[PDB]
Amino acid sequence: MKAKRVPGGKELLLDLDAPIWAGAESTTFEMFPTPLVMVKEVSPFLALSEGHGVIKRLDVAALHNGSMIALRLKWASEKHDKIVDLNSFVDGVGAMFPVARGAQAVTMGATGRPVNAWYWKANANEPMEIVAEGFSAVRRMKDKAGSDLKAVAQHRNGEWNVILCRSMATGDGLAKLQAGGSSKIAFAVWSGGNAERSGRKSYSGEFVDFEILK
Amino acid sequence: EDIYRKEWKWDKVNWGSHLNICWPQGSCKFYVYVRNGIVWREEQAAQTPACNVDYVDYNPLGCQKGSAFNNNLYGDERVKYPLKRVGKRGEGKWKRVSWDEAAGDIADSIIDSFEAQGSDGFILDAPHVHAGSIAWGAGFRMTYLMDGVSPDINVDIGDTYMGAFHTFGKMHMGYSADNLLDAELIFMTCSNWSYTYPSSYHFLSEARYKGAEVVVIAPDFNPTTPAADLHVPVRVGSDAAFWLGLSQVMIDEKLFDRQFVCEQTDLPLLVRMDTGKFLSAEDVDGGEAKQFYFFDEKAGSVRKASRGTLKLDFMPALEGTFSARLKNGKTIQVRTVFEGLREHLKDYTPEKASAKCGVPVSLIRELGRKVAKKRTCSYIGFSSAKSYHGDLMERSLFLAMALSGNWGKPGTGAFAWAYSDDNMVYLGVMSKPTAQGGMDELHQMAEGFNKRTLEADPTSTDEMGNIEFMKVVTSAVGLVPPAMWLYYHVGYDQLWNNKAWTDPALKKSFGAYLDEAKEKGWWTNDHIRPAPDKTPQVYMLLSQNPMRRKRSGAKMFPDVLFPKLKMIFALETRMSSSAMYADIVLPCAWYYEKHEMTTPCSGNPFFTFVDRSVAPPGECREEWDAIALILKKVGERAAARGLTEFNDHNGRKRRYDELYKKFTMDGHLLTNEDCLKEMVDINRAVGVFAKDYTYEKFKKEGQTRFLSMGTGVSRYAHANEVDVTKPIYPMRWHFDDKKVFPTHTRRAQFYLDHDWYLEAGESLPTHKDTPMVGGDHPFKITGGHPRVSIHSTHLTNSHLSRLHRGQPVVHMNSKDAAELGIKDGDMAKLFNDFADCEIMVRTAPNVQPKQCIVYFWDAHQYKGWKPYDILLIGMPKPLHLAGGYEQFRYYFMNGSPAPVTDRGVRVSIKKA
Amino acid sequence: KRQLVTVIDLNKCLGCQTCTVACKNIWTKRPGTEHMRWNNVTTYPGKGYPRDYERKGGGFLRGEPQPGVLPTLIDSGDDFQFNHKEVFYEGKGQTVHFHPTSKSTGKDPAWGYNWDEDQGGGKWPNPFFFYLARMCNHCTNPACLAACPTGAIYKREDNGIVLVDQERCKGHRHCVEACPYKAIYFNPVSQTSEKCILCYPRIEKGIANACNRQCPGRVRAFGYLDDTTSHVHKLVKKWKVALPLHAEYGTGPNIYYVPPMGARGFGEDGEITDKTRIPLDVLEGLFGPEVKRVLAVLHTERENMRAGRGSELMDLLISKKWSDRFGGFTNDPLTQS
Ligand SMILES: Nc1nc2c(c(=O)[nH]1)N[C@@H](/C(S)=C(/S)[C@H](O)COP(=O)(O)OP(=O)(O)OC[C@H]1O[C@@H](n3cnc4c(=O)[nH]c(N)nc43)[C@H](O)[C@@H]1O)C=N2
Ligand SMILES: Nc1nc2c(c(=O)[nH]1)N[C@H]1C(S)=C(S)[C@@H](COP(=O)(O)OP(=O)(O)OC[C@H]3O[C@@H](n4cnc5c(=O)[nH]c(N)nc54)[C@H](O)[C@@H]3O)O[C@H]1N2
Ligand code: HEM
Ligand code: SF4
Ligand code: SF4
Ligand code: SF4
Ligand code: SF4
Ligand code: F3S
Ligand SMILES: [Mo]
Repeated sequence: MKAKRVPGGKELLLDLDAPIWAGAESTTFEMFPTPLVMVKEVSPFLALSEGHGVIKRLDVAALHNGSMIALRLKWASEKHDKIVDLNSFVDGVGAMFPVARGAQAVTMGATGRPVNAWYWKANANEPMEIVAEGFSAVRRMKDKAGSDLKAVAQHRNGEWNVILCRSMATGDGLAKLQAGGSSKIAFAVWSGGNAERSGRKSYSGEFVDFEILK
Repeated sequence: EDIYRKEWKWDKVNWGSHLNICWPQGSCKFYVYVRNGIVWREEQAAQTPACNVDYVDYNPLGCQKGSAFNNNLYGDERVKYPLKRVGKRGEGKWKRVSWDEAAGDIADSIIDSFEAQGSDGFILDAPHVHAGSIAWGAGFRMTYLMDGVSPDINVDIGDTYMGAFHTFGKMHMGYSADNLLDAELIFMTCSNWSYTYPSSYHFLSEARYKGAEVVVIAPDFNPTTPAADLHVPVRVGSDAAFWLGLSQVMIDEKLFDRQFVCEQTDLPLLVRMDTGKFLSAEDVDGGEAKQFYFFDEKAGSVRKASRGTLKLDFMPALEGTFSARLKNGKTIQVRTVFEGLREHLKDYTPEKASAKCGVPVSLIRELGRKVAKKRTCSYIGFSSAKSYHGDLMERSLFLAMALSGNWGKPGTGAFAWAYSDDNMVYLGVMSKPTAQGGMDELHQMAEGFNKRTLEADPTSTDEMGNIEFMKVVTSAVGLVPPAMWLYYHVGYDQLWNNKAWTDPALKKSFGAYLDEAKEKGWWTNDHIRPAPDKTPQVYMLLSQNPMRRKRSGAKMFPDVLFPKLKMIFALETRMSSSAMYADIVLPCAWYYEKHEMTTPCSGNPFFTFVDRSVAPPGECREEWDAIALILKKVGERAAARGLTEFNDHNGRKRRYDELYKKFTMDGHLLTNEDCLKEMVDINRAVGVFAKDYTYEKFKKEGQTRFLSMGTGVSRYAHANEVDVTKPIYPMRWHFDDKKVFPTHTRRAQFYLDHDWYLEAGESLPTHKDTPMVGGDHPFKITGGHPRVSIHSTHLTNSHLSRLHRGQPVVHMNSKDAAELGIKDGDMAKLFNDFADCEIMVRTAPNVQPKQCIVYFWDAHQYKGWKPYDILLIGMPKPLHLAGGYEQFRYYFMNGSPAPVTDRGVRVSIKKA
Repeated sequence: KRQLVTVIDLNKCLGCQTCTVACKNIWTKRPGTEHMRWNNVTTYPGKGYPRDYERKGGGFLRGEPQPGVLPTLIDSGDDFQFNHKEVFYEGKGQTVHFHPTSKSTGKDPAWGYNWDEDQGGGKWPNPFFFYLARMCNHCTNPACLAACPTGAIYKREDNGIVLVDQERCKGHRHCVEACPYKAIYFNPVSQTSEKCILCYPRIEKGIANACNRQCPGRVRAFGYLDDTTSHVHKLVKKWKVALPLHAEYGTGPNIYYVPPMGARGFGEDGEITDKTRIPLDVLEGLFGPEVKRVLAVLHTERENMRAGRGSELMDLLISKKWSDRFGGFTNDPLTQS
């Protein structure tokens, strides 16, 4: 997919109903259940997961203004944005980028081949920065590791609409997202209604090209 | 890992315990952990050693209510400011006022009633000790100074052993819990230690492992049965038949201890076959009316049974029918009580007794044989006293104990009702401190009674001298049988004279028996108070909650009493159901928030210090201080109103302006700490504490074993000295020393030859089914003290209420419920001919068919605030109005008809 | 490597819940822990705690991990709210009464912690029940640990205490589903899971854990399983009268229970028998195939005592000196962290 340059300020890119989003390049990703049999050594119990991955489609548009880059993500879901019981889970979405050469999205990277994921949860104020060296070493970074990753979200008419926004320039260890550059991207989405969290989810599959234009 | 380590921190630790009357009072010593100026938590100190190396210690003590009491101190059940009623009584509309306003209104109402009609207008109704010994002392001292009326706490609650009273002439006997370790056979009956004695239940399970056989006699397979080898599934109220079956076994199989029976009891005394009365020397040669006879078979003659000792110099006859020539020259047949009993027990063969109590023959015969051969200790709980015929049930158990020689010996006993209450009663009556000679008048009066007693009868014992003293002093201080004022002033005559709800073997109603009894001078005007022509006007709630405690009080109080009352005031820590109907609620300091001492009995025989760990919150006051302030206000308000004197019940004048000085001993007693120090001095003076065991030592150690039963009834009733190196058990003086019993016959007396008993069919222990109190309804309702609370203290506690369903529950047999279309968790109506209530249903197989159970709840936990108690009536046993017999008598906590007979009341149940 | 263990003598347990409150009043009055009864006591037969935990999967079968399901707030005993203000101060008179409200549904509860108290099983005149105290078993092969994909759960090598690292925990709750005892509990405020910490702040100062120390029934013994002088070693390893709860769940639990002897039952003829009414297969369901042997040992040893022969076993189970139950954890509870 391609992130197009747009003339506005950060409060065009953070405005879910901004007409600019109406002309963005939108890519529909088929979402598949994660192959959790793969996680047997990390959790034999998680590997027994049945029926995860109920969200089959995630629409994503990407725009930037040279200083911040924004992803707009949209999918069909009931609104599970609150822990209402001890068995309750919340909706979530993740966008992942490689931070090292040869990092594979399907394993969430590997030792020495890290990936960086923007992670939004419906009951969280703020999104989280995750750095992972395999699904066996997925770390949430303290106070975003200095990142300004922001999120805006609204559920309406059976869909989540969320924007994940971040400065284009970042320190070491977080995804390099330069204008005129090309990274790679993958997504996961969690249905809180289907008890989806951790590895129980659907995902876009392996990394696809992510071209940041201008 | 430091986030949990964070929690295990505090600022200071003090000694604490709880003054709520668990019973036997646990007197559990806790560490009270304070932080940020608040009680954070508590934990048992577990510093109560065994009596000696061979016994189990008492550690750690405690229970779940005590161990979570910090939650009470910060709970929304607390009243922290004086409240004054705004709406109707019970409407739940209150406003905060000052202590000055609140104590002022109370004082004015006291004054108003005293001016109108003298001191009979004030009733401190049956306060318990939950607020503390010092609070009990305060309330009693106040009422005594004012000559107000104080219905008897023990008779009012229904904690008595009238069968013991009538058999032995006393009831204040006990053992300590470790005494079970010396028993080979243990009977838990009319009791539920799992719920009611968790601090020392362990002695029961540990006795079991040492080899003691544990038997629970209960209609239901009750919560104590996890410690039991045997459940004896008596029909509710049928225990007499069980115990008579056991006695029949021991007699028929010749297993009884003949020597013990002949020495200790009336079983060998001769009874006239013409009149049914003991053969007396008056009858035979014109001697004493109370000189009785054995038959000496070897001698071929009647021989005088000594009134002065139980020691035998020959073996009296048991079996047989004999003759005696009277002073008339007429010869009559006479036989021993035993010979009558042999006849009577023909109706209680195991087959017949089984038909009557539902216990299998095999078990009756097995236990008959075991009781005769095993050192046997019982715990009869206070469901016995709450059974109409508990006296019969108890007499029958004591007959089995007699026949097996099971008293006066290590590992024997029946209950834990020996205790020193000297600290409370001297605090209540002395005019000056102990250290100033405050006990001198009482101690010289006590001697007077002894001298007078010996004069009347030189064979009399100290124990008898003490009873006479007690009879007099009880009435001198305004402690009165609670049936009287309930009957005359709260409309209970309309319930208690219902012949449908009376034992059908009786020839007349409660009130008819009352009239006969007062005609004979058996009850006087110092018993019947307030007098029938006075009106109660001021009613003080202190450690008492009539809306659930009084049987049918939830109806009779609002409908009959409250309308006559000008002032109802409560000294409370908590918004009780009864306080909701008060005009004034005065907030009090709770446990850990005021200096106190626990009030132990034989069971857990140690006093424990309760520090003031934290200041009371809001405007909570200690009860002594609260009462002191009321009394100052009485004086001040009287003075402002230009009034000087009021009349006491005998028409003597007392000054309003001296009440406060008298109460406080001219400023010497203002605070709990003041009173605690005085109670320590009292304990030292009477031998309960060592003479050198000062308050300083008490505060530091936090607890101490008591060294004696003090100077009150227990000292003599218990009939043994306290030796802290061995388990406490009663009646040793009777057995080892051959000390006489304070009874008609001078013996442990199974034949009561008083006319009322003869006519009622109760001269011997006998089985009578519970009267059909409530009408002809198919369930018999029983109860028990709550596992989940000490009385209502914790029934309004959120934290503790989460250990259970948080609401009133009736336990029903599963099939019974199923047959009524009722499932577990359904609501049900309980009802009878008198009233009804709604309660959540618990179904269990462990409930006896046609039994249902409600462990009590506070009244405002029920829909419409109608507790199960509303339907319980409280029919007092009319035979307990009897006088004209040595052991038929009233003094404080002992005797008079208890309006408490709720166990086995009839109810119907339907789904709601 | 060592393992702290508790022995719980079901003959002695009186269902008083002191152990419940002992735990709660140190550890589980924090927001989000109020429903947690890390030490829990319920009546058996019953639904247990959490409700129907024995139906909720987890653990291992043939050493095969089993899927599990999450308990609800209600399953976990709820956190009943009460209405003091409404009853006392709102001018509603007798039209309202003091009663609980579920924290989950906001309505009257139809279940809660210990709701099936004193109910049990059997059929009249042979009803049976006993009280069953439970905590985390600090398993040798903990399913919770195996289940957490973040590796937030660990087992201390020094004393075998299993802990959830509250900083690393993300509240995934796989551990909760995996623990066949349902002895890990979600904290919806922190959004982590919590569990019995074997009072480690206390035990590291030589102070016995609170649920053991505060038990008035003197039911509880505590110590290191390898300590041959301890009650726990003598009951579990030597006499072998203290049995694991649901060992078939595959986790190697390290709480051990002395099964209940129970009261003699009545026969089909209504007469008293010489046998307990508690069905052996019921006790076997909980404590395994050794129950029959154990009951026989208890009865034999009890007879040895009664007959004047003595019995170490009875001496151990009675414990005339209370502090001897605690395996050297005898410091007074007066040392802070
Ligand atoms: N059906 C049936 N009826 C029965 C019984 C039964 O088994 N079944 N049993 C009895 C027996 S034996 C007793 S001892 C009663 O439960 C005692 O009733 P009481 O009214 O004292 O208790 P309650 O707890 O309700 O009221 C006492 C008040 O004392 C308060 N309190 C407790 N501690 C303090 C304190 O420190 N300061 C002050 N000022 N107050 C305190 C308490 O709030 C309660 O409202 C009687 N009837
Ligand atoms: N937790 C707790 N403990 C307390 C108290 C408390 O409020 N809470 N209060 C203390 C006080 S003041 C008292 S008076 C005691 C009372 O405690 P206990 O003396 O133990 O008396 P109850 O609780 O009335 O006993 C209940 C048992 O009576 C049995 N029962 C009922 N009817 C009959 C009958 O006809 N025959 C036989 N054989 N049994 C029958 C039932 O099975 C029931 O389990 O508890 C003391 N301890
Ligand atoms: C390719 C798109 C993916 C994205 C955007 C993604 C993102 C994430 C994120 C943000 C988390 C952290 C959740 C949290 O902290 O609560 C996570 C956890 C996890 N993911 Fe993925 N993931 C992807 C693919 C996968 C796949 C294919 C698997 C399984 C084969 C997987 C397995 C896991 C596991 C086992 C965890 C839990 C680890 C932990 O919380 O420590 N992920 N993932
Ligand atoms: S309430 Fe009674 S038994 Fe319970 S801890 Fe306090 S004193 Fe002990
Ligand atoms: S009982 Fe459950 S939580 Fe505790 S160690 Fe075992 S598997 Fe883990
Ligand atoms: S060991 Fe400590 S943390 Fe565990 S249940 Fe007992 S009191 Fe609670
Ligand atoms: S404190 Fe002891 S006796 Fe009470 S419920 Fe807990 S384990 Fe059983
Ligand atoms: S699965 Fe792991 S993340 Fe926490 S809730 Fe359980 S320890
Ligand atoms: Mo009582």
